[PDB]
Amino acid sequence: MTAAEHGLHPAEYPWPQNGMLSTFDHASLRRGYQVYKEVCAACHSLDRIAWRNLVGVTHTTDEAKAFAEELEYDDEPDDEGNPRKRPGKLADYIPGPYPNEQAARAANQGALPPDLSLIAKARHGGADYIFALLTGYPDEPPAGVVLAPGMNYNPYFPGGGIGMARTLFDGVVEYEDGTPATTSQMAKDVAAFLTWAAEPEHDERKKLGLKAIIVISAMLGLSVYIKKFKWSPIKNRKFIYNPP
Amino acid sequence: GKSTYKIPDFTPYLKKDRNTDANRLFSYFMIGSFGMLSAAGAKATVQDFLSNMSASADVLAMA
Amino acid sequence: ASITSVVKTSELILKSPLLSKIVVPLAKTYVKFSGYRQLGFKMNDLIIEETPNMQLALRRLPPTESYDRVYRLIRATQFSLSHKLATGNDITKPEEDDHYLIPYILDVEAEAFEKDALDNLEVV
Amino acid sequence: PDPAIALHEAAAEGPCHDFKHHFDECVERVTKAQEAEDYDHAEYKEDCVEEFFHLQHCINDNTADKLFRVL
Amino acid sequence: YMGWWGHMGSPPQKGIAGYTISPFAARPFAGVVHAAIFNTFRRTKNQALFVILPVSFFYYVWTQASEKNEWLYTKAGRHELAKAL
Amino acid sequence: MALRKKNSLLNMANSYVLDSPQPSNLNYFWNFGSLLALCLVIQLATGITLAMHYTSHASLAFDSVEHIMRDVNFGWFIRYAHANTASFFFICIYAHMGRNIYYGSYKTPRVLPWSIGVIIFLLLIITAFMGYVLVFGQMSLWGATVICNLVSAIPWLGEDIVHFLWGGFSVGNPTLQRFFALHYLMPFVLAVFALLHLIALHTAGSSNPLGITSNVDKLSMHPYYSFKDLITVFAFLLMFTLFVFFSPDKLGHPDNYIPANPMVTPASIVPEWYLLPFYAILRAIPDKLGGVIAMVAAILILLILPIVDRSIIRGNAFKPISKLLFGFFICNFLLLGVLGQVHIEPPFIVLGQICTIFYFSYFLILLPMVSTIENIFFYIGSL
Amino acid sequence: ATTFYNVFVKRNSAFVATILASAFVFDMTFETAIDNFWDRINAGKQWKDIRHKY
Ligand code: HEC
Ligand code: HEM
Ligand code: HEM
Ligand SMILES: CCCCCC[C@H]1C(=O)O[C@H](C)[C@H](NC(=O)c2cccc(NC=O)c2O)C(=O)O[C@@H](C)[C@@H]1OC(=O)CC(C)C
Ligand SMILES: CCCCCCCCCCCCO[C@@H]1O[C@H](CO)[C@@H](O[C@H]2O[C@H](CO)[C@@H](O)[C@H](O)[C@H]2O)[C@H](O)[C@H]1O
Ligand SMILES: CCCCCCCCCCCCO[C@@H]1O[C@H](CO)[C@@H](O[C@H]2O[C@H](CO)[C@@H](O)[C@H](O)[C@H]2O)[C@H](O)[C@H]1O
Repeated sequence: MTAAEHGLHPAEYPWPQNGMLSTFDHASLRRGYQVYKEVCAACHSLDRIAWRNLVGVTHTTDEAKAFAEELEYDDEPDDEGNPRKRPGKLADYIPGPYPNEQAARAANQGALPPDLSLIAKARHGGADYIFALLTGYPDEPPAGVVLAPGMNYNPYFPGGGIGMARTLFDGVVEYEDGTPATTSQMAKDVAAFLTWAAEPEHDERKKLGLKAIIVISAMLGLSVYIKKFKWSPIKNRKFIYNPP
Repeated sequence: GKSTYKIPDFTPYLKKDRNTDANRLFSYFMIGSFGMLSAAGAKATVQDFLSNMSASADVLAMA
Repeated sequence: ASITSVVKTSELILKSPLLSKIVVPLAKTYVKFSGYRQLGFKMNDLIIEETPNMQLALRRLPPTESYDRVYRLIRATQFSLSHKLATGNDITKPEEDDHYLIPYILDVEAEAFEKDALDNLEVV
Repeated sequence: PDPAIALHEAAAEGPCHDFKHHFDECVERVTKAQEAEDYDHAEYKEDCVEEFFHLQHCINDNTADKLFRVL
Repeated sequence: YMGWWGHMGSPPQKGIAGYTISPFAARPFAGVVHAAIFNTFRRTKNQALFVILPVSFFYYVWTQASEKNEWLYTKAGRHELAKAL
Repeated sequence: MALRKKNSLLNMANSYVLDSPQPSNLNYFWNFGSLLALCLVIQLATGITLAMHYTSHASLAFDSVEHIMRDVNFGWFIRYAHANTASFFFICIYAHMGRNIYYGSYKTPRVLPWSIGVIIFLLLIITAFMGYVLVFGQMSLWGATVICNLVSAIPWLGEDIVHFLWGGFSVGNPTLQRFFALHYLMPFVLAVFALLHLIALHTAGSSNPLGITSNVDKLSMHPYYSFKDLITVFAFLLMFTLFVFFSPDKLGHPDNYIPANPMVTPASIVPEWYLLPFYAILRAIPDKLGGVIAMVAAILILLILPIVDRSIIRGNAFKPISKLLFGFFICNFLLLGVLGQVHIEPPFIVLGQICTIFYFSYFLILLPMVSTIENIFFYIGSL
Repeated sequence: ATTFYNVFVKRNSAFVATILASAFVFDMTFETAIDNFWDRINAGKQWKDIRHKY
């Protein structure tokens, strides 16, 4: 295949979470949530994440309850069996921008923006792909490239023509922690946040891994000592033969 | 070579203090440590693994 | 393959001057790189023994040959498990690598093959 | 402003200059070829994707670490 | 072809004396350094060719194939690709 | 008499795990059998646990796997353990089969354990194929579609058989629910055949790296091989730890995190890595039915090793030419694996055909020739 | 060494009791040690480090 058909391979960026003993940076996760909420959420859902998931990761119990309570969700029917709405709770899932695929495609010139809950695992490259894609729209497509209608040139996307336009521009978000919201900063934060969304066990998993590695290594060392101890009478055996 | 009463040479392997309590104790320390880590590793494994059967996060959210 | 087949084919080769001139040196290098002599084996110690024919030939060995074979197997097993090679007198010298078993198995197989032929005889 | 802009420009003029020039020359050729008539009825229309990829790959190699260091 | 303890199916054994010592009396790691260096070097050297020859050949074949395939799907390889298909 | 020998139930366990007489010189390649038992125990434990949280209905399957990952306590571990151990199961099985071919374990008197072993390997393949479909992501669906359509090649009845397997006209809910039931069952069948191949082996005992009898010098299974097996259990657990905790998705395909979509076709549909060599063999033959037969034959041809190996000596320890041929055979099998996941493009098409020919010619031509010549070299060389 | 052997090792009942008690102590102390170490190498990054702002 052509390199174009594959898409350019993203650089390997030094993420905080790269590293056997490294967690996510939770401050970057919080900022990335804010980019999702103010930019991506116009077109993309995050359907696998509930409000309770943010608590003790990016937000306190109260902040997350406040986000939930601002929305209306379908309740059980009332006593005459008529539909009702209720305010959101921590158990509720973050609601998407569109009621269905048809509405989503109609708003996006035919293209369907994917749900982003698993996107970091569903693409080769993970966080690096998301960062590269968001920051890799050239001002002008390479001479000779003919874009289909409603397509934008992005070399990281296979084939080069993507239905999503560039969305991150310096200062589209005002971070609540005072961080300068450059294109690069927002792409890094949102890529970190989406990586967390795809793998929220990440931090715990790696710490349990460290414990496992240590115990298992020690047990491997001791099993070698014990095997050699038990085998030494066999290994040390000597013979004297006197032909009958 | 011929006499079977002349024991082959085991001097490269023999410990001088082979009959001492210290000698035995050391090997039982290794066996004991290994049993200890195996017990701790089994307990961790069993606890973490069986916890799958306790109410999951979505069940606890609706409680 | 039967020992008979191997022995007869080898004899065809040893007869042909050309063939022997080219095969005998290759066979000797093969045996050197095989390295069974570095565990104190004789070639015949390696022959597969788990067949009726071979079990019969092993029972016919003279007791002394039989006891020495047992020792060489035990000694090679001990070198194998220790990851050591024979040294000194334990290495099989080319002059010690005698075909002690071949004559017994050739006789066992000669009878077995004659029995098969005679089971298929047709009175003319 | 975006730190990437400066880092990328520096990397293109510096360690990735050969690839920068290749991309530039490619663009010049293709644009000139598009300018010429009976381009629409040509068999093979050249692009500059390949040269673009070689340049971007090079810029990324010289910048990735530097960029994340200032975020 | 295998019996059990006491009648394993061995030809009669006679004339061999075997000796060994208790695991508690032996140093289990006696000569470990010599083994780890010299014994492993001997064992590895004698097997090295049987790994190197096939690995190096198939790695070479793969490298040539993958490089040709890459080149055929560039602009420069257009014509040769047209013939190959 | 000791109770372990007197009581018939205890005596059966005793015969396999304690008093079992083993050769005293087994090397570490004899450890794969107990590693395969460990993989099987992990798959049973993790698989039955996943079955408590998984839903086989196509409308819920993919989401039940996300629920396992996100909500079930340690669900992520149980899922990653199950998915990675499936790969380790195949690494161990290829090592085990490689040991068996190198050391002549298929020769008389061990034809029967080897032949049951070939069936175990086929059952492993089917088990893993069905388990992978259960996720119902893009690769699950499309891999099921392509692999099940191979059955359409069966003459006359092929199409009917496919619709019967699917329970409909394409891979859908009926297919997924039946694959769940069969995926649950097949490991129990596989455990039975594993036990059968060991009962069959117990008549001759284990072979050993020298290829000679061990009746002269036996060691009890316990404590010697028990403690030797623990070393590789912990080496395996260290490898397992590095994948499950630090790189749990390295061996997987990202497309299986996209929900199955019958409309959109993934860029490339490839099998799991452990099936790749068989896929390259299938591609090599242009005919559909031809390709299917070759792919099946590539496994069934293992059954003829006891015949085509003409050597009077068991195993390759002392056979320099056989060792070289074996090395080429192994590396060719790895190259076939790599060619199973390249695009169908020059020059990989012809390469795949040459490697396929070499794969089959090892059994049909090279091993019978080399083993015949080595017989003559041993005899003449030692005269 | 004699005393130690006699009390903790000689009887298997006592040996197993000592191994299990040691496993219990190991389990509790190792947990605490890893927790502290993990927090130091990942300092400023975790929720517990930024929680105070909110
Ligand atoms: C107003 C529309 C819109 C906004 C705003 C938007 N996207 Fe998208 N996005 C799309 C559409 C449409 C697609 C599908 C493109 C296609 O398949 O051609 C898409 C695709 C993607 C993909 C998948 C590309 C692939 O490989 O299939 C990722 C990742 C992505 N968006 C992330 C983001 C992130 C992160 C943000 C903002 C911080 C964002 N998007 C903002 C419309 C949007
Ligand atoms: C030889 C033993 C087994 C092998 C090789 C095996 C293999 C697999 C594989 C490859 C998958 C796909 C995993 C993924 O990518 O998510 C899977 C999934 C699954 N397996 Fe197994 N399996 C085995 C035994 C079992 C058993 C005994 C059960 C008992 C029900 C089971 C239940 C499951 C379930 C429920 C899933 C779907 C959830 C998931 O993907 O993790 N498996 N299996
Ligand atoms: C679930 C899969 C399997 C398990 C648990 C298993 C287990 C074992 C065990 C424990 C042994 C004795 C110890 C050893 O040599 O490693 C053994 C030997 C053997 N297995 Fe397997 N096995 C499996 C699959 C296979 C397969 C696929 C084959 C063949 C294609 C096979 C063929 C053999 C043979 C021939 C032996 C005897 C080898 C010898 O000692 O020389 N097995 N197996
Ligand atoms: C419990 C009573 C039922 C008897 C069967 C139990 C298991 C059993 O036979 O154990 C043994 C420990 C056996 N290993 C050997 O033979 C062995 C022999 C020589 C050397 C080594 N290692 C060298 O370094 C060996 O490891 C093994 O791993 O086989 C499992 C597969 C068996 O499980 C089953 O079939 C049921 C299910 C798990 C498949
Ligand atoms: C015969 C065996 C006897 C019965 C077996 C008992 C089954 C279940 C027992 C406890 C399971 C839950 O027990 C609970 O487990 C989890 C880990 O698993 C622990 O949780 C601890 O470790 C996990 C990760 O390892 C962290 O996410 C958590 O923040 C921490 O508190 C709890 O501290 C403990 O209270
Ligand atoms: C984990 C699931 C497996 C559960 C089954 C449990 C045992 C596994 C296989 C048992 C079935 C066959 O096991 C049967 O037992 C007898 C008596 O012990 C064994 O007999 C073996 O040991 C006895 C004495 O120990 C020897 O005299 C005999 O030469 C030998 O073959 C055979 O191997 C087999 O005929």
